Amino acid sequence: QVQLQESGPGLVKPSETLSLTCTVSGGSIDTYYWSWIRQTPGKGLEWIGCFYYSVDNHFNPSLESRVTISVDTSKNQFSLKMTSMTASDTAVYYCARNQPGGRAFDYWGPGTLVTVSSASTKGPSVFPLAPSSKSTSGGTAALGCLVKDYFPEPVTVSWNSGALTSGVHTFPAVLQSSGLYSLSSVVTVPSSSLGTQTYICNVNHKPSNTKVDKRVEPK
Amino acid sequence: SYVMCTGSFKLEKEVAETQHGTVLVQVKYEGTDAPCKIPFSSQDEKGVTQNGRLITANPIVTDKEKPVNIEAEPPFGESYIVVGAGEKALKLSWFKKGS
Amino acid sequence: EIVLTQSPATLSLSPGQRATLSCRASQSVSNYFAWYQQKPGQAPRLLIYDTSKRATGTPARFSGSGSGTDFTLTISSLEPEDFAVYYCQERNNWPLTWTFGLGTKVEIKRTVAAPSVFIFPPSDEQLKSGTASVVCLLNNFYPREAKVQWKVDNALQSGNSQESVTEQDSKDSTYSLSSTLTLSKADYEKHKVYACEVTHQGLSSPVTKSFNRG
Repeated sequence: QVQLQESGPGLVKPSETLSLTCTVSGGSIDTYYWSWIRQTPGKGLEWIGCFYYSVDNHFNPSLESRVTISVDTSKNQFSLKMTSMTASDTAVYYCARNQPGGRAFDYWGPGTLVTVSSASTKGPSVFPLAPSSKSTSGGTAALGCLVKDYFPEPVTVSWNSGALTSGVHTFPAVLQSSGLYSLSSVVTVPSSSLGTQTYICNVNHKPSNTKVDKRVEPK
Repeated sequence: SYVMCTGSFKLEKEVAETQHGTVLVQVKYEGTDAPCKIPFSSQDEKGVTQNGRLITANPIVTDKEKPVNIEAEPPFGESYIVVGAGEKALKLSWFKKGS
Repeated sequence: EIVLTQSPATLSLSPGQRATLSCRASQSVSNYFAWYQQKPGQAPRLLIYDTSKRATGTPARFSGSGSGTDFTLTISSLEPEDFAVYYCQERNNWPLTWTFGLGTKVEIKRTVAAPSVFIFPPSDEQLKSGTASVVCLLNNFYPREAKVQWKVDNALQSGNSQESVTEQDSKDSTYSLSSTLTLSKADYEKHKVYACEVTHQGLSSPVTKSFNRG
């Protein structure tokens, strides 16, 4: 029941400072070690640093000079500060608990993608992909949502607020010539009950605080 | 540098007194994060930890199968001898006679 | 300090087979290594720790072993949900640091499966922008390679479509693939018939889905 949740800005302009916060539930951050870790496509997982509240903190020698950690135990939060962000610092940043009495990390946050760029945040437009007569394969109908023109990554999509997961495929984003990303999310369902079941896609684009729910109905 | 041991300790042999009012606690470590520094404190009877009272300078587990001797000077009366940190803390009750 | 090399980079095995992943260390530190399993879009998950101990939630088919210089993760009976990237990890004592290997990607072979194909006309909402996207879906196929072609009034298109493929499904190990043709609203009205033609190793005859309204 120990859970961690990163919160960050998505975008940070080059040379500025990255500020992230980890909010922990299910236990107090006043004991045990807690860490920041990042993952980049080209370089893999990299440990950043850790602290034990009011005791000590250790940092990766590669990043020591750009990195500091503060702790707010009254909110069960701790934060990462990384100065002079470069393009090579684009990565998914995780917070995690160090395993007590061990050498591993036993609980992880979901991670927040940080994109170092000087482009501006843009929220997506969401359009239905309606099940028509041309989206039926026998007794099976496909439907979805098209999530167009956003920056930076990522967009997440759920269906019916999480209650519809079977048959869902949410595609990796494509980069359009415009520099904006696009993706679709689709789901296959019984053709027989298109007019009786309700299909809503819930689109989340954290970098622009955009939340869109789109009802997907046939025609 | 060193990390603080976050694992659990067990008493290997009984606490033992000395000529000079100190106690001898031998603990075996069960964590795998050795080398690490042993958390040590002297919680009074109020549950609040007390200041210093450790005779051993920087006790460290080097190998979780090698026991570590620790020397402490508890206060008079009732106290606790606390080895380990937070949830996995060994809390040894103690009475030092003749204040 | 310590450098972990994982072998092999990619493992591709059929369900029920045995999988062994190697983690070689440049120098010995401790005998207590960790393994993480990272499924698509998730954080790494602690799988095995202290070289051989199963983390909470880790099934019995996962075992770890190893002495000092190389360590081993074994998956005894491989299952489709085991599609993941597996990382080993150790803590360096001096200088103090936690270090990961580059991961071994485990892929799950399965029987050939032909795509089910669906086509979606552009949305009315989108049409009152300037742009029309038509989406062709290839659902639940294996293996990956496929051929999507766009015909607009039977003229073969080129230059205005983009594709995206999912990772293998955690349940049935298939792929799905989207192809999106993007036209202006102007060009979208000049034509009536919009067709997506799909060829695949499991099909033996190309499959076209089309529509003709708007």
